[PDB]
Amino acid sequence: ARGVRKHLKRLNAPKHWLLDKMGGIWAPRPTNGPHGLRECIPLILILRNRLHYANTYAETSMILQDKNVLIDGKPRTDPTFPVGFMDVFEIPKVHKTFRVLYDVKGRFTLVPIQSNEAGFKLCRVQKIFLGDKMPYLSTHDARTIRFPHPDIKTNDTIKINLKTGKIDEWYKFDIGKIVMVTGGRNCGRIGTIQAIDKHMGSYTMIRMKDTEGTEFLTRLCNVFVIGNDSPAVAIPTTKGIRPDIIKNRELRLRSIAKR
Amino acid sequence: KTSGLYTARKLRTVRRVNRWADKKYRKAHLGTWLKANPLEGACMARGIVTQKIGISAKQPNSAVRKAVRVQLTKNSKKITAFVPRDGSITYIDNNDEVLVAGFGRAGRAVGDIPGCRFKVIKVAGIGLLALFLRKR
Amino acid sequence: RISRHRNSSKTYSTPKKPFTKPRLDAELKLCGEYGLKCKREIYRARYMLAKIRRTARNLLTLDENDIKRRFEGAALLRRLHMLGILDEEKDQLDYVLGLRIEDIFKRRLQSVIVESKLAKSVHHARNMIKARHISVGGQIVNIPSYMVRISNTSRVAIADTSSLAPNGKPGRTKR
Amino acid sequence: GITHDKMYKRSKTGAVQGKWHKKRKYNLGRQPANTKLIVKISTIRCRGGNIKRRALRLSHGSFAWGSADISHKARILQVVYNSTSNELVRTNTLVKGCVVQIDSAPFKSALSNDTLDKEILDQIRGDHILARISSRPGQVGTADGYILEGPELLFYQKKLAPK
Amino acid sequence: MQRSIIVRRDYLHFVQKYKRYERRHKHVAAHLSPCFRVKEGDIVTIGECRPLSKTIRFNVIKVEPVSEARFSPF
RNA sequence: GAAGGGCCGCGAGCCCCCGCGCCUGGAGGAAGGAGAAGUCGUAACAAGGUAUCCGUAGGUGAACCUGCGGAUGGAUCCUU
RNA sequence: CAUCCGGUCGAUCCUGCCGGAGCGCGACGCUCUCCCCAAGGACGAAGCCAUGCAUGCCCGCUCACCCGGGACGCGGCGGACGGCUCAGGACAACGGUUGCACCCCCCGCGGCGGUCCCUGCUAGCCGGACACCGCUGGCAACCCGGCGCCAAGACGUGCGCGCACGGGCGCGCGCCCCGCGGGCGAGCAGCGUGACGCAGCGACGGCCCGCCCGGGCUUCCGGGGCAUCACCCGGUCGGCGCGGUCGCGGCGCGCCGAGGGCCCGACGCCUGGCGGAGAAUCAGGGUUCGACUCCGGAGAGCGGGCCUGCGAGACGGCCCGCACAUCCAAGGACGGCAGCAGGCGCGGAACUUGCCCAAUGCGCGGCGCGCGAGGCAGCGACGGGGAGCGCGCGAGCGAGGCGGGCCCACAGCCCCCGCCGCGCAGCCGAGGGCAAGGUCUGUGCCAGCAGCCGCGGUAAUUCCAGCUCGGCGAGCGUCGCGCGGCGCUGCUGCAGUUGAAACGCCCGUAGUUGGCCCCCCGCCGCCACGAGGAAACGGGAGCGCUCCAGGCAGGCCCGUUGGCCC
Repeated sequence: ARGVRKHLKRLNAPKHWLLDKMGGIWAPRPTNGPHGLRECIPLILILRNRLHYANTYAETSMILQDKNVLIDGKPRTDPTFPVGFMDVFEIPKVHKTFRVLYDVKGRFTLVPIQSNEAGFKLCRVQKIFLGDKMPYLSTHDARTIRFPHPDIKTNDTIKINLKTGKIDEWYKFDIGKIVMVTGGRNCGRIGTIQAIDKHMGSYTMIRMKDTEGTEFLTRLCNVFVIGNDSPAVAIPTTKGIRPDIIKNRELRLRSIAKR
Repeated sequence: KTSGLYTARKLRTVRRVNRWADKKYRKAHLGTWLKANPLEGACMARGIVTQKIGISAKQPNSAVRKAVRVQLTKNSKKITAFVPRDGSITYIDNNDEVLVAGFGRAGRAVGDIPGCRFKVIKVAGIGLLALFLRKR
Repeated sequence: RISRHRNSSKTYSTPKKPFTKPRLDAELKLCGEYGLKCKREIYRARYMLAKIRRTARNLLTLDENDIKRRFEGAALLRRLHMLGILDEEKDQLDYVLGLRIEDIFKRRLQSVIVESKLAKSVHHARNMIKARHISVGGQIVNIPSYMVRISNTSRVAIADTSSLAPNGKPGRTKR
Repeated sequence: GITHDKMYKRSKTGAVQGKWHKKRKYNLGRQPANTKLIVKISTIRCRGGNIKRRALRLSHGSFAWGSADISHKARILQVVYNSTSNELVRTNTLVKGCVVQIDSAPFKSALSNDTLDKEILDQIRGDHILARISSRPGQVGTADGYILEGPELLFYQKKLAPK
Repeated sequence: MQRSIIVRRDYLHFVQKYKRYERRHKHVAAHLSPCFRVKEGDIVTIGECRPLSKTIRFNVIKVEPVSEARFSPF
């Protein structure tokens, strides 16, 4: 269409975002950045529509321009900033610290953390590139790191210190790793890998066993290592056990009675 | 009939060729009717009445059904349309705008009016029914 | 316009044959008994019952305890039980079949006020609701076909500002 | 308006295709810059704004002798054997794969050297060492090539043979 | 053609209204490198490649020769 | 390095010539269908007063008539 | 969400249509007591357009007016998105599925940052100069001429790590292959070493690499009719070398072959052809429509060509031919509503030449402007929803009216108040289908009615009135269309002795179809379940918008929701 599409329609927006059909013909277009539009939530949704700090966009802009927002140690002044998996969302004036993890409904739920919990962002190695004569690695948030420990292979786990912009810890992707799923039918689910099938050609399919017993199979890329034999991050209360439809009705029915 | 797991093409071809055999499908989907219809796909059309004429009733009924010879403006095709209701031909005058709509038989003729495919509905921009009831 | 986005739907189904007299007579009885202004109100409840019974027909074919059977059976029986269209004793997918236009009409609130003696006649009851003199949980309702629920049956009562020591002046008394 | 679209072409069955869109700028082609050889490198702005160098007239290039590992700039004396059009040989146009006579003077010292073959050392005396251009001057803006070595030479000597 | 073959693909397409399939055919142009030897009527494997001609986007990987002399879905 | 000038490239438009699809004006000819009924016979239906009918050929105001080979849907399930 | 009924006869049983009966979506008639929602110049005119308006923002630089605000200018960023329409286009678009070891990309985000000599350089730091402007101007207009003053994060230069460094150019694995990587299913990358070239960018240093998003092509499958179109093509089909491109490829050009496509329908022709998600109708299997709401395509009167660009073959850019215009002072200039309003033409048909950025997003700016995107009203019986025209013998309303709140960008609307208080039905019908007069007049095969069968020729169940009565109801009738009816298109599931229809016969190629037969696998088709795939919609969980059509709300709350299915 002669160039990039700046606007984005409300109907043509991801379902993990949860826009309302009405209220606008437009939904926020996430400006290019650490996370991709399909797999990121703009900050305006997490600020005026989920923590409900601001009423409108204009309000959100003022409290974003003021350096109060803190994503990954950076001031961040734009409302449609992309936020993504394992991105620390710290709000300091309100003194609440959270990390944006996925949820068992498949949407992204802000997971409350401590000051000690904040300061580290877990990352996934996508590719190792030898450009400019130095080895670099690829993370989902577009972070690029020169001279990796040669032991790190692929689809591995990184933990940026976020203070020196260097990896702190590395988990090797193999059978036996607590993992959360960042895409697909199986999403926001923490369980541990049972098999990684190569399928020479394309699309490696890994099968993973949840704690309770649910076995679910998804693509390799959809996986995101969360730890080794321990979660290594705060697990959202449900620890991605994943409810049956009837149990979900009963959770809603019990909740309604209490209110 | 053709009965093979691999005979879908023949069965599709037979339906395509045989479907046109029913007269109503041919009227609806050939496209010859759309060119021919004095009202081309329209519910109705406006025209000027050149002559007020009466068409003798087909047997066994005996009557001078009152009709108008109207030249439809959209196609410049002259046509015959019945003026409905009792003594309502009086409202029609030659050289007067009229709106002509179908007789409900989809281009066919109804009852004893021979070769009349339409009825006037509005004369001089006023509905014929309203004039007969003296509403206007 | 996001106005285009708003969904609208017909809520009633008309009869396949318009002049079946046995039915036309049976309908007249329902209208006179339930004070229904038009046959459309009789058809709207027929449509509501049809869907409700079509769903329980589909559900009954599904094998017992078929996960979706358990999930959708509850939301049918339990929402009907709240509405009160079904008496709570039955509580099984077999007896949703056997409901009638009268069962829906029974909870209309025109009937509920006549049933508890608040309104002498359905014709009087419709007149009462349109003058804002009936309340459910102290809600001044202007709707004759409110479709009141089992729990909200007890709350149905005369309005605070209409007859029991209220202003009691605007209207005939004020003159 | 030169274009590299497939819309203008016929189908594999020879059926005329119908034109759905008007010419696009992304599907564009440019007038060939036949590189004349003197006996200027133009800059053009491509897609992405990348600038490709187009040599229009280029005097000399970095030719090379791989077996003897000696590579020096040399002057392009004359062009022989285009292999696509005889017209290009007599207009001295410079394309990749174009046999050319480079001046033997930069490589003159190796004449004293020996054991780097014998046929190639005979060419050193004449002023005519055969060399195929290896770089598309229209796209890369340079005419760097390689001296013909071994059987390729014998084929290109037989082609150039006085008959 | 010169170092190129046309591979006939035979497959069944299922028309939904008639609960029946249709035998259907598509012809794929492939590059037959001089290494393998191909005579007409022989099964070959063709792999996708950068377009190498207007019609050739596939290159023969293997030839399974058949006997000296139907519709076969491969 | 401007105006310009040349050779090619891309290519509008026009000008012929050609093909294609459509849409139309026709003196005059020839149908068909509808009106209520006129004129001339009576061809078919009762063996309809020459059983009809089919193919084909010819001839007549008109239905039609006639030859030649069929058919029975005929008026014959039947007679060394 | 498995239904029929009226009509050939003197009757009958059929075939078979005709007609009804249902549901949409638009036009027309007549009529609309109030509120809530909501479609709205698409329909062989992608015809033409008066006028108004739809893209600005910014301060890098600031010696007219006003103060810290700068106007104008130059500079930057955007104007390629959005809004609009469906003309073109039928192995095309478009859908699902692959690839790019054949690729381009602004922003943002994360890395990374060494910049050759040598002459002349200033690196506490370079020029000269343009616009605005001062002067002096022509021109009907449009348009702009000179001469001087003078700034930038503008312009051009430019010192700077000979592990200096862009592009491209050489030589750098194999011993039958495959069994490690910086890596890969893949010999790909990177580097070393030759030589070329001096690419960056440096006057508020940043190239470059990545990721993202958005492309460009691409693989497989699906992707209209017409045989009164049967053969077709001739860069057409392959090879090879060059060129061109962002790259790939007959993409272009030589050269060299002779292919390539087709009754499994090629090619030709035609379309009142944008496709999909979907919409209508609706046991099932289906039929029909795919203007428009989201997604992808295409286009800006009709063709071409370009420039600027990171991206446009851009038209609220330019240039040219064409077609139709406009103003003229007669020499010139200048259009482009398939943006939102509005007119004209056309048609059966389709709204205001409002108000506004307050929301929602986007552009620019970090402390706010701009937007006919939108929002808000106005018009609006496309439609959808919910209430009225009384109840009861006594009370009352709501429709109003008028003030106040509240609401709203501002009104208003709803709603809440006090205060008075004005209820009101149409449109089709009563012989049958098909519910409801064997009433009384007029009229006498007239007038008219009647989808259909039939009524009317003097005791008219059918016309014209009155009278009653039915049906639906603020709507009802009519006309056109699609579906159902319809098993009258038949895969399920039609019929062919006589109702319509077995070719006069026989051979026969494609096509279609093939006896029985091996338990054990290889490839099929097949079937089961996987992943992975936009929402809207549809189905569906919860939730009293007063009910409701709705909407995702809400309540001190599963990580309160907003599940799940397609």
